[PDB]
Amino acid sequence: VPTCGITTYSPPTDGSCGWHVLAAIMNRMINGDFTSPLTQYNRPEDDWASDYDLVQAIQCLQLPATVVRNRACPNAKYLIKLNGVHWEVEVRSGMAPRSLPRECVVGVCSEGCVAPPYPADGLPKRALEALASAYRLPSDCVSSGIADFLANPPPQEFWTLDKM
Amino acid sequence: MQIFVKTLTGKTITLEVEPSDTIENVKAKIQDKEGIPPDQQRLIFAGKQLEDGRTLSDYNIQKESTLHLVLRLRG
Ligand SMILES: [Zn+2]
Repeated sequence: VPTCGITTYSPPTDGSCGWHVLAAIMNRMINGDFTSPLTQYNRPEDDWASDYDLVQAIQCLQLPATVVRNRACPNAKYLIKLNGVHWEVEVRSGMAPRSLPRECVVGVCSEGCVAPPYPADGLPKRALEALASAYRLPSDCVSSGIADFLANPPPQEFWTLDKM
Repeated sequence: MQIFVKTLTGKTITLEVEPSDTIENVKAKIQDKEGIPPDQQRLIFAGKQLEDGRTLSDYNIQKESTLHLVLRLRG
């Protein structure tokens, strides 16, 4: 069904806006709640997140999301935008998620770009948990954190409590 | 050899380079042609985000290759 208007999630002003954006994408995918469940985490300019960081992270978590430079990828369900210096994210509600090629994710794709349907069991189980474990790292290390977690994830249901 | 660089607005820059040339060299050349400071340049090749340290050789960028020029975003 065609819809009109723009539906945007704007993170808090804590300094972790990019990571909140990814968290919110996943939170809507999993629970229908387009907002960050990550606890707010303060940091200054030198720990801001780049388009590089966010792109790597999107690929690790396997999100139907692009970083919008100029043209928005028509196949991206989630559009990440730098609004001044505040990472925000739009969502196309009336649209099935599509698994995006790398050029589509990065936002340098050409007219005619194609992407197949995102599989229902397509979001890595414990993606949001991986992000939650990683985000408070330095931003340039967060994607490595996510990748490490997802690749070799702690199997114990209360592993966090164990680690304490 | 010749490579092409495509800006976000769909401009196509043509560069003379060597396989040995570092990503930093390429950025400096883009500056000479376009007045875009390397500070705010990021080069993509087939989705792969290039890094300052490495050469064109390392990324398998041969004659006629097309790179995508992108503006560095921080938030
Ligand atoms: Zn695309």
